Amino acid sequence: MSLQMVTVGHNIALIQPGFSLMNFDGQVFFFGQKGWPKRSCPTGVFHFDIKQNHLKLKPAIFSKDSCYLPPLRYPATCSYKKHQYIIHGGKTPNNELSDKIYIMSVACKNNKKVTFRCTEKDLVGDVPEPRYGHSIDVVYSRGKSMGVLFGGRSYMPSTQRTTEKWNSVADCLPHVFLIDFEFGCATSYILPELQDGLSFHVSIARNDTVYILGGHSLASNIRPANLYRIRVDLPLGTPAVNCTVLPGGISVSSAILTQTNNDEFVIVGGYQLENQKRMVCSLVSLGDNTIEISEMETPDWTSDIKHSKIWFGSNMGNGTIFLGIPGDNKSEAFYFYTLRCS
DNA sequence: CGGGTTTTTGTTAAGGGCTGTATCACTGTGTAAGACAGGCCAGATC
Repeated sequence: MSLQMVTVGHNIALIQPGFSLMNFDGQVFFFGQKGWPKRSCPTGVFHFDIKQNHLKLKPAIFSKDSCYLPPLRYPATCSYKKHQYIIHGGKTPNNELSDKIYIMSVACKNNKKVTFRCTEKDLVGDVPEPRYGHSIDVVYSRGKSMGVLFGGRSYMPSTQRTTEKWNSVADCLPHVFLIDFEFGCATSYILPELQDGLSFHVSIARNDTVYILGGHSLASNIRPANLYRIRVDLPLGTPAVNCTVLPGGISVSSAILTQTNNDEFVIVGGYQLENQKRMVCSLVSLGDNTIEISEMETPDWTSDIKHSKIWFGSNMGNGTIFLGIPGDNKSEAFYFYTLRCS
C-alpha cells in the first residue's frame, strides 16, 4: 500500500528484467543476473537485503557437491516443503532454452553465511519441451506431493525452425504435466477445457487445487479474463485431474503474486492492454472450495510509474514486493522501488 | 623469275607544347571495464 525509494549499490547493472528472488527463512536471495557470472561471484546467487532503504548485493558460494546452474531469465520458481525451491526452464545468456530442472536448498548456515546445495534432477517420460514464462506449483493430496506445470512459450520445432525467423516464438500446448519429484517422472494430461496456449499467467496453489489467472495468447493477441480450477487427486492408482472454469476473472499478464496473510493473496502490477498498464491492485480471498477476487484502494503512485512504459518485479516473500522501472542511459538505467502490503 | 616505276615509311642534324607519372610528407580506421593482491578496521572470540 506504501511505496518507497530504494538505492542500489555499485553492481546495479547485474539486475535485468526477469530475475527471480528466492526467500529462505526470512532471507531474500537474488538470482538471474545479466550476462555470465564474473569473478566477483562465480555462482551468480546474491544476498538480496535492504537496510534503511538501501540495497547491497552480497555474493554467495555453493557446497562441494552442487551444480553451477546457468543464469536464467524466465524460470518457473516454486516453493516446496526440508524447505527448498524448484527451477525449470528459462533463457540462458546464449538465448538457449534449458530443458533441465533444478532444486536449490541450504546446506550450512552460520553468521549470516549461507552455503547452497544445487542438485540437478533427471526427468523422464512425458517431459516438457524447453519453455519460458510458464508456472509450476505443488499440490498435497493424501499425504503426497506433485508438481503441476502448465503454459509457457518456446521456439518453433526443429523441423519448422528457419534461420530467417530464428527468433520466432509460439505458445505451447495447453497440456497439463504432473511431475513426481521422487522418481523424476512426468505425465501428460490433455483436458477438454483448455484450447488456448497461455503464457505470463498467475498461479495460486492450495492443498489440492491450483488457480490460473490471466496471461496472454499469441494465437489471438488477447488478454482473456479467465479463472480456472485444477483439482488434482492422488489415489492409490493413477492421478485423476479435472478442470473447471469460473466466472469473475482478471485480464492481466506478467502480474506479481504475493501473500499478506494465510489463505489470501494480493495481485499488483501487470498489463491490461499493449500500451495500457494495470495500475489498480486486486485482493484474492480463499476458503475451502470458494474463491473471491475483490478490489482494494490503489497505492499512491508517483509520476514516474504513471508515465513509464514497462516495469518488472518479483515477490520478496514477507509481504513486500520489489519493483523496478527503467530510466536514462549514458547514468542510471533502472530505478527500483519496494511496495509493502501488510 | 628481274629493270623501271610507283606508293607509303624511316629518319635525327634541333626545338615547342601538351600529357602522364613519380615524389614528398603526412592522414584516418585500431579508444571501457574486469581481475586481483595488498592494506585496513569492525567484530566473534577463548
